[PDB]
Amino acid sequence: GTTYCYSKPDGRPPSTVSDPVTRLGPTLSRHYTFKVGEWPHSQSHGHAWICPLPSDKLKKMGSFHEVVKAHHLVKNGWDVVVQVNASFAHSGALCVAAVPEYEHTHEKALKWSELEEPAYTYQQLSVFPHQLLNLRTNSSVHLVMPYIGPGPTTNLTLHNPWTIVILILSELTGPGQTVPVTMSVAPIDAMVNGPLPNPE
Amino acid sequence: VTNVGEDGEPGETEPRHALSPVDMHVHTDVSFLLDRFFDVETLELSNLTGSPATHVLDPFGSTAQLAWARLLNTCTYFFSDLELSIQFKFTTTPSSVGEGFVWVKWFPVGAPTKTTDAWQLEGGGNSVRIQQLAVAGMSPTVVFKIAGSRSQACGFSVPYTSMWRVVPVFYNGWGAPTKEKATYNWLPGAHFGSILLTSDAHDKGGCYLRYRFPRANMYCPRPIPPAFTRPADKTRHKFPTNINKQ
Amino acid sequence: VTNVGEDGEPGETEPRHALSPVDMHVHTDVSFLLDRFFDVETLELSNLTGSPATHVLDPFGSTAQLAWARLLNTCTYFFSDLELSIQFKFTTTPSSVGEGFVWVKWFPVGAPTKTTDAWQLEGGGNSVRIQQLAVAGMSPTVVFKIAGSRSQACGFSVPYTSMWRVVPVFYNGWGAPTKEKATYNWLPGAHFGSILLTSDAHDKGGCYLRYRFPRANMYCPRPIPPAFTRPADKTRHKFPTNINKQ
Amino acid sequence: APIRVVSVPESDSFMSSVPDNSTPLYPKVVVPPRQVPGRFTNFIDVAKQTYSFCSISGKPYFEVTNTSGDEPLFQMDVSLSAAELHGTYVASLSSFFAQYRGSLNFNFIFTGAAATKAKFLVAFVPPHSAAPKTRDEAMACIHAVWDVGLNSAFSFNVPYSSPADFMAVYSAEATVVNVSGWLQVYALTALTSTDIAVNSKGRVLVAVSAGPDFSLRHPVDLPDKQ
Amino acid sequence: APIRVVSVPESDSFMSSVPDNSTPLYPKVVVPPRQVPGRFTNFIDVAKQTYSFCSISGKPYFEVTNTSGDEPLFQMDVSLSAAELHGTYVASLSSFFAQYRGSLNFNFIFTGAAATKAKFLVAFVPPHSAAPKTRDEAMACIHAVWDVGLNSAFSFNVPYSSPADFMAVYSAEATVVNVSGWLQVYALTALTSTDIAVNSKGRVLVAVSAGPDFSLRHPVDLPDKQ
Repeated sequence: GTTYCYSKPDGRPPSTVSDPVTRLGPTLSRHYTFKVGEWPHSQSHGHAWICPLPSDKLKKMGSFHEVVKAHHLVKNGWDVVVQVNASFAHSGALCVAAVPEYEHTHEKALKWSELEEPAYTYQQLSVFPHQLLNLRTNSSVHLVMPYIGPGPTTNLTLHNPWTIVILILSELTGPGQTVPVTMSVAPIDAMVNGPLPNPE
Repeated sequence: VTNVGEDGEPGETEPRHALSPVDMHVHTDVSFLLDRFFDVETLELSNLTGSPATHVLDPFGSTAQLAWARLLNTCTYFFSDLELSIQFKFTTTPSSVGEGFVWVKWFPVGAPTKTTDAWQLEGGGNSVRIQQLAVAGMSPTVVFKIAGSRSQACGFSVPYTSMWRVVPVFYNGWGAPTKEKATYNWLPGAHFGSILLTSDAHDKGGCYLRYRFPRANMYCPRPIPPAFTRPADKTRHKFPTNINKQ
Repeated sequence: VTNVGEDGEPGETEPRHALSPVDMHVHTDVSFLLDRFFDVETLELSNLTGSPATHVLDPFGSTAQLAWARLLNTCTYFFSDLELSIQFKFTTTPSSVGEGFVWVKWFPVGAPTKTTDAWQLEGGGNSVRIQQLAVAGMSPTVVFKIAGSRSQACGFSVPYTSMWRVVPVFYNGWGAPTKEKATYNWLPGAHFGSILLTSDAHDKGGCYLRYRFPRANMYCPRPIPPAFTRPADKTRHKFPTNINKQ
Repeated sequence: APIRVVSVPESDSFMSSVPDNSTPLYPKVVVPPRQVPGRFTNFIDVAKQTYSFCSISGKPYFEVTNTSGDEPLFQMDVSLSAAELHGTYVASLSSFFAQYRGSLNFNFIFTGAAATKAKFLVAFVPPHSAAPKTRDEAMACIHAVWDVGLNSAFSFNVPYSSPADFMAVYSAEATVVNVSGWLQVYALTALTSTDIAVNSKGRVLVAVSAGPDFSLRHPVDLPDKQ
Repeated sequence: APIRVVSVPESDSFMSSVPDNSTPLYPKVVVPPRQVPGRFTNFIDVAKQTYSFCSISGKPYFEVTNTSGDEPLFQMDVSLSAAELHGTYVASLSSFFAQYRGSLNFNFIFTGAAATKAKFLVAFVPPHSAAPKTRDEAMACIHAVWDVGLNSAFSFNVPYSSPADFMAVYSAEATVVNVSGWLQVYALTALTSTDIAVNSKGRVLVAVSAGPDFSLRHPVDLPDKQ
């Protein structure tokens, strides 16, 4: 099922740039596939894989990466599908949310990492656009998020509006092996501004 | 499954008749809750002389065990206007002050801030000097006397002056190209401006700053932190109250 | 040549999409900017007795490092009305004054000015004398007491009284037939009139004159002088501000 | 011409929440258009359209094992001051107000493996001498039978039953407007599994939402922490 | 009959910019008709309809000589606090305000003799690690080729590119709303002349105007000189 975070994406150009805006078509900002990590039996509720978008993986976003890299500002949404590979004998559940302006990260800024959420946060993470990933019912979460930020566009080098939080609510039990967490990310309605110099 | 009541079948639930309205959810309205004076901050007056620093009006990242602190932390982006009430409470003998004018200057988001005493008033030998930026001019200067004052205060409304269309209460990124631990959840200008309280009192007392946020708009709800500790399993917290068994 | 974008041909420039309005240029409006109180001048009170001189209200040729000073020097001819705020700030012990009446007299452009104490008030032996031109009459006299006063001030509006249809802020010629270095950028009556502050306080304190210029009209723009020094080549001036990296 | 006016005794006082504004000193500022998604205007809406997880012994769930029966697996007294409602959005939002009205919606999500099954009996017990200790006792009350393996999730509404139109947010020693009873969950059957060595227990997550008739009134200031 | 009135606490205070007038004491003065040409009502109009010359090393122009190439002839960071914008009308008008929005229009006027010719490449470089040092580097950016001898004057618009709706007039250590990048001018070719002994160098005057979308808000008081 598709969950729209706050609203559907738009292709409107930034109100605050009087310079040419380049609309990256789908064949240019393609789609990228990552393995987020492995969910083990030892990890406990509250543990979360924090995936700011993108910033530590921008370098692995091929085409999109090349274009973004050469320009100063970017406005764009994302289409993400988080999956899990578990058997029908595995028990457990995650909550995967899309958080605007997520922060905690002890300035390991814009790096995909793992942390232990503080209770009132894991209890209430459902207050943000999300989907539960119960191991007895489903294996995927699909979230589509619009561009969001204090201004009409940003510099992805200094700001990551959206960050995906995959959080353990019910620990993994059942067969001894781990459950790999997987994620596909596709930039959506990307618009780019002001070309930067040649890299000499 | 089966849905409604009294057969006790698996998945079946009994009938519930929802209650009628009464209060109309008026009190849980965002802008209603914020349009009132809150005692946020308390601050010291600067002497008329010297090179004072301005105090930035930023009630956003608070930890204060007060209702405005958590409430302002319930959303990701915020927009509202502002009203202030500045009061002045003696911390010494009220008879120390025979006149006690207090100059208040408010500065919009982005205003230049270096001041040094520069405006001289002259009278019968002795003279008085006030700051370059305390003088009445382009931005609002308010002058109130504390001495016989029936309320030793002042108050006025000011608008949202930031350059951002919305103030980020939380920001996953840096407000400056140099990524210093400092500029982290930052973004310049995510506030209401700054004030400068200046007076021959300065010692003798302090202020009391209250903010009122008319026209508040909140965006993207966030988790609300607890306020009290967790009671024991299967119990209830028990607080002193108006009601309580005598 | 070629005009708009991306072929890189000689004379060709790339596309620019102009920004939408937002603020509507309201703040750069001449009369809006001038209709506010400005702390221009500070002045001494004259004793009730003697032959005092009147102070002319002429904020035009200023050098003051203040926003009204440069701004008034941005045009060649000016017209506006006037509002005043006169305050009084002690420079001694506030308990020196037990009554402290202050007589203010405003004079239209062209008014005669010689005064000497001439109006006697009598009471129980002792008597009090006030100036010939401080008495209430043809032109406005304002009387305020400084003692218990919650604001030790007064204020009122007055119109443009000059005989010139417009005040020349700059004048390439002489205001008198005798061409004395004195009457050079001159022209008589290029001002708002004059005031006379008179009081038994006089020592004990001074005033604070603020001008407000409602209905301002400016003619023929002129160059605007810098305000700050020139930074080094290819650099930027860096000023303390609200924003600034913490 | 001067208007005869009489100064009220409460004259120069402060009064923090006056229904009126102060005088403006910095006019004519047109603010930039704030597009931005997700604006909310009333906290009750986000409380109703959103769920939080309870705090059962510090975890967001209770467990069923292959050894269970009788005793209650989950028990919480119906009061916003209850412990298991601790980290929730609804409980936390409530501390800003003095009184509440309406129902709470609880939904249990069984996260035990697909090879696992169990049945629960969830009961709403009204105020009474002392809370039932076994399910045969509670089953006389309003209850529902949840057979997992029919639906993996189950919603139960704790009703509002009281002679008062609103009850207290801040509870204390039991009063007639303090507590509304108890919510309990029992195991109708213990957890069964395809292999007890692989799956011996299953966890039921419990989440709360404000009911459709839920409301909060009387904003209050925060008291000393406790 | 006397009206019940309550005195607000901010009662006898001053507040300099109140949106209201004082009481008039010298009524009925009819003012003479003021014909006089050139009245202006908004400073932004004179800023847009007028140009000033920049201050490049204290002169209103940069030079090209018969020996030039690579290096930038003119470089200024896009901020109203920039040095080369120093003596200008737009920069000076700006000090009265806290924030600005919009573009700046620069026009270069080649004043080298008619027997002289050269070509320039003018680029707008967005915020970056460090500013290009040669033209082959900058030419990747927004740029225009100005061949003198086609038009002796050339207008270039420095755009507004920022996530914020307004930027700061008063700059400081680089922030996200302080600086918008750099404006550079390079010599695509060195000055050629009919006789290098007679004309060895030519000067390009550089003037600035407020762009069509330029605006200024928030009047501010002057701080200590620096």
